[PDB]
Amino acid sequence: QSFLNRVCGVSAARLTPCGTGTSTDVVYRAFDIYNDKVAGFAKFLKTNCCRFQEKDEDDNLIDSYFVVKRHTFSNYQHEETIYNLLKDCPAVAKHDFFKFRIDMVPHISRQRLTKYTMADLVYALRHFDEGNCDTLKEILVTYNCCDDDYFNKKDWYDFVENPDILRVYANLGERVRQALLKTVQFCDAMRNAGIVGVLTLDNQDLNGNWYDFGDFIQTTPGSGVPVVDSYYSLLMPILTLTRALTAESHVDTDLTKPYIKWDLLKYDFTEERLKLFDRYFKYWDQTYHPNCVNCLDDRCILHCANFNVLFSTVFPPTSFGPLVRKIFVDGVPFVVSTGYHFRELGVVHNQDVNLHSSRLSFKELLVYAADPAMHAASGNLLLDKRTTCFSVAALTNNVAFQTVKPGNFNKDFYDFAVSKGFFKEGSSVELKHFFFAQDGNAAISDYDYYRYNLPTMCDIRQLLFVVEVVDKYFDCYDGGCINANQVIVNNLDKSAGFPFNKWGKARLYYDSMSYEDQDALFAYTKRNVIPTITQMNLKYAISAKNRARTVAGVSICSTMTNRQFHQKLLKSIAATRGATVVIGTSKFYGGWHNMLKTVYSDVENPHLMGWDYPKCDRAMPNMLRIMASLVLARKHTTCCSLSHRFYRLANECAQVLSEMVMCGGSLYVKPGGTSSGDATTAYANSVFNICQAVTANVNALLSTDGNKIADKYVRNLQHRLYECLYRNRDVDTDFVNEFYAYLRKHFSMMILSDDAVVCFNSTYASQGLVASIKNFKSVLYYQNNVFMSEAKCWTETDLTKGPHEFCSQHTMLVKQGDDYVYLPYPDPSRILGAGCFVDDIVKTDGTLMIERFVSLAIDAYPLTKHPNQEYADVFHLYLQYIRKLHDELNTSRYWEPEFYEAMYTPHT
Amino acid sequence: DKRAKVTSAMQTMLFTMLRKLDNDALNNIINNARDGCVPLNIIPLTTAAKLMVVIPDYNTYKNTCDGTTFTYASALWEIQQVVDADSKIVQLSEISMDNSPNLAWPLIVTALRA
Amino acid sequence: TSAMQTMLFTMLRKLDNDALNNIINNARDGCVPLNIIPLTTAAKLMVVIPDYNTYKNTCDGTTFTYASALWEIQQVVDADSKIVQLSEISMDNSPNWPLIVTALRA
Amino acid sequence: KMSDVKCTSVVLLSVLQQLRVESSSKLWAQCVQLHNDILLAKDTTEAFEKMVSLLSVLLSMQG
RNA sequence: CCCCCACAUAGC
RNA sequence: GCUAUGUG
Ligand SMILES: [Mg+2]
Ligand SMILES: [Mg+2]
Ligand SMILES: [Mg+2]
Ligand SMILES: [Zn+2]
Ligand SMILES: [Zn+2]
Repeated sequence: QSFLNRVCGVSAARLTPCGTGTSTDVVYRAFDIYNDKVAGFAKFLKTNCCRFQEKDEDDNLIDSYFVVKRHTFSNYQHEETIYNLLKDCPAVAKHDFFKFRIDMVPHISRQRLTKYTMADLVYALRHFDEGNCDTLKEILVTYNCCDDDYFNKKDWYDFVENPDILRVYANLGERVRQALLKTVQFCDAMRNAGIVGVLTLDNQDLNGNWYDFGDFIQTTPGSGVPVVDSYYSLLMPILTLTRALTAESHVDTDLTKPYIKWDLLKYDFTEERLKLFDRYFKYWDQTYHPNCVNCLDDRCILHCANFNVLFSTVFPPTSFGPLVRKIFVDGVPFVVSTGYHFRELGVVHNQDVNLHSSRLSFKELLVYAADPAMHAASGNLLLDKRTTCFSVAALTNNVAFQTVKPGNFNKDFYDFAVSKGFFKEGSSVELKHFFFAQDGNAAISDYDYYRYNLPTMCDIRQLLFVVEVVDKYFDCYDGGCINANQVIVNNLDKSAGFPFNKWGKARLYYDSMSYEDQDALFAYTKRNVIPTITQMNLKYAISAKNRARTVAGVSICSTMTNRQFHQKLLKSIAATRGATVVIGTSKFYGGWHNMLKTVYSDVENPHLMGWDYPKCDRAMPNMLRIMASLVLARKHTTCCSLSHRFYRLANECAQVLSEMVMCGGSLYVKPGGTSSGDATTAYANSVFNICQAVTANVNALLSTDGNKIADKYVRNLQHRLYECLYRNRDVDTDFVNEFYAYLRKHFSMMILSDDAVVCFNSTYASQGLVASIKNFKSVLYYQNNVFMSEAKCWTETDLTKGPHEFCSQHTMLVKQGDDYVYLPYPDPSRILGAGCFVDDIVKTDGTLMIERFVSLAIDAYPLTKHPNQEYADVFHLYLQYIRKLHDELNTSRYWEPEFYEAMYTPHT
Repeated sequence: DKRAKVTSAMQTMLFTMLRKLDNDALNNIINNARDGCVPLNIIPLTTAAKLMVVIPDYNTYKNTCDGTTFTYASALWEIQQVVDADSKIVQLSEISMDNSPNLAWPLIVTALRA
Repeated sequence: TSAMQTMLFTMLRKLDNDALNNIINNARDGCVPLNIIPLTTAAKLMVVIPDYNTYKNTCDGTTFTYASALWEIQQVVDADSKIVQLSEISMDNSPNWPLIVTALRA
Repeated sequence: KMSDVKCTSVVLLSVLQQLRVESSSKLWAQCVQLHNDILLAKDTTEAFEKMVSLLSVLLSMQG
């Protein structure tokens, strides 16, 4: 008992051996490692430490531990020399240096350390797997965020089912903030002591103390430089998952004190942002611009926006949004927006403002009518308790209470279908897709799903690498600003948004403005910020789910300029065949087979893996939408300067990201996420999809043991990946090409908007060298605030059966002609429900039903090749109904089935 | 031209929407600003006369606006009217816990600045 | 406008469930429910009976049948605010017409 | 069998929506609740019970 | 009364 | 040029 009598020392603590006594215990903790051998953020075995738990007087166990590491004599003398230069810092754990005769061997005894370091909590939240949460459960239990019976409820981890888990993590937040303050004090002591080293997360206790001084080097005092890039960068998602700076809203940053009564007219907060940065991120080496209008390039906009996401959670929500000013026209006081305050981009002031103008021509009154300033100033104050979202104004004295009408019934096709032996009890095909009617609160209950959007920081070094790899997926296209005469608009008889939908459709605004007026409007948006208002419309579709669908029709003053900004790149993406993004590719004439053989290219051990995003429209963070818009604007180095590109980014982020959305005659603010009526929503969704897949591969490659990797090219790739993320701040433009070639060889993808199917290497994913479904689940947990259910996302082992689900189409291999052709077939319930239920009763006229049913039969031809017989009889029923209708009132004529098999033959 | 017609329509709606503003508390907080500009989110919060609260159930009613006066946005509000979702006029005496399943929720109360 | 009711009644006759044809042929005689029929046990139901032969068929002693379910009679209003007992009305004193009965699910 | 229940509930709610019952919110809310839980139903029993509820709602007013 | 963006397809 | 349908 002599060694246990020695470890207590003069601290006077009652101790019990946690492991076997007078020998080291073997634990399995997460580490942050960078040597010449192995680099990454993974879990390892720590076998050089013997640990003792401290007991209270009532002998229940205490969280304080005595971690004794016995090492070489060199590290002993070195850490004694350095700890004597650091024992006066408060944020350094107590070290007792002694020697003992187990044969003497040097011993380093640390005092009152915690069972789990900061890296354990960071790895447990960033690599989350259900049924493997024992470290996270132990941390959540021992810090009274919740008791042990909280986990007996299942779906407790889910942010969508159980939103009390954010309230659980907010109790870890203040311990995280105290750890941040102790980190800043430790960096101050390191600089004033003349010590140069790197701060890693696994050397920090959950109390905030720091305890491992082996790798540190002395310098002259006052000249020490600590390295905190990997520390803050890996810690950044935890700061907004646990809401670490929520104590800064109080009067002297104390939780047992009331809130700060900020002035309502205050909007700047720039000194507050700089003061917060110097309080918590003092030794972060890159410069922080609070307003991102002073940012050099887009890789600085991402940096300062990622800091503004965290810092804008302190400031009150009334200070954000447009900045209005009194402006006279012929001596008549108006109120128009001469700026915008962004949660992400800081304060942005318009450049071209006319305080006095005698006349108001068409362009400036279009800008003044699209502004939310006049509407939100003239309207009544609104307090909507149905919604968690911040409500600003109500434009009427009434409240709109629109409902969803049920779908009309086609009795004739149902009688024809029961005449042909369908819908017998026990057949595999039945009705499962109907028009679901909704009550009056449907629009506001669907708008309340924007509560899933939470302010989310990103790993900014990891995100800055991932944006460079995602830009490689968009290399073969070209883009740039086109003129107003070069635009191509599909349907002019669509609504122009609020408030423009009163006076006419978008045809009136494209026929009333000349090309010079549209080009002047685009040139205005390149130098000013126009905020707009998007109306929430209820979508009228047929579905299997009970939920309502809401689209966000953006006004004409945003889409008219977004078309000229993005149209060349979007048309180039839609025109290119064979690439990763498959927008614009037909599924007809062998296009489905061509896409599947494009994915199935050279992957050695191919499986097929497909996933889905839970609430992709709502839970999309603002950093990833900003990154998608920056990637799509990276095609503008010739036609736009840096200021023009930032003002276009600010215009788009003020029009489709933090817009003033009018849901039923009363304005609300939108917390974030994509908009369905954006001019570029599919392509930004594709950028976000490629971003999540690339960062899942990065998290897969960095969180494996580099020693256990058999290959040495892959191990060197991992060691270079950690360096390109967390060491160099330049973009290593040839390692980016190497990682892009590695992902093209082993993780080949097909990406439409949010649906995706990959063809990955089985032996690499089973070794943990590319992404699997587990890494996708972890990435969507920490970067998307959702839980991707494993029961939805699928894995396919056999190649000759294609992907299970892509664009809601199932695929089957068939012999067409003489060669084996993949064909897409839908679910027969969807085609049958589209046949027997129509959206309007005027569409049950025969001159429209012949067109509707020939289109439904073109979509339903590849069911005849299916082995199930009633699936094959679906198309025969549709064809016989078209025969009946056509006989009521030749391969190019549409009542004989070779017309429908010509749509899937590859020769056109 | 029809561009003249739509620009006349937008001109009249701008002219009506500026008369709807009354410039007293607007001019006070605009001219009290330092740079001359204020956030839009505090313009109806400190300028508007009417307030409309939409209350979904009865337990929300007893916390936010119960009685004839209530305090929201650091001001006193006097309840002018209470109208249910069918646009009918509802009295204050109808709102009770025993009568609450008979009421057509949500209620849309209308308050004026004191 | 008018044909959608005829198509609904055609497929209602094609359904041929006993509760549905029971309710529609009681509605053919003038027996009309005044509130939404509940399916929870022990919930209130309002229904009217227009004549005495409808009382002969529909009302059954102390527990009357409706929608192929039995309902316990509690209280009757003859639309004149006269609370009618179960022992009061018989065929001897059938002039009192239609009378509103509350009920509970058995 | 059960498919005709769903196909007649959709046209029953269509007749109700044409009889201007959507002006009354308190009635239309439970009508669409009954109709949605008819279409989501997988059994004949609860479908026919909610069917007699919706038909009693129709037969409440004259039409 | 409201009914978005993008792509594919069919008939004139 | 109009209409319709599928997909996100
Ligand atoms: Mg360590
Ligand atoms: Mg999705
Ligand atoms: Mg999908
Ligand atoms: Zn910057
Ligand atoms: Zn440009």
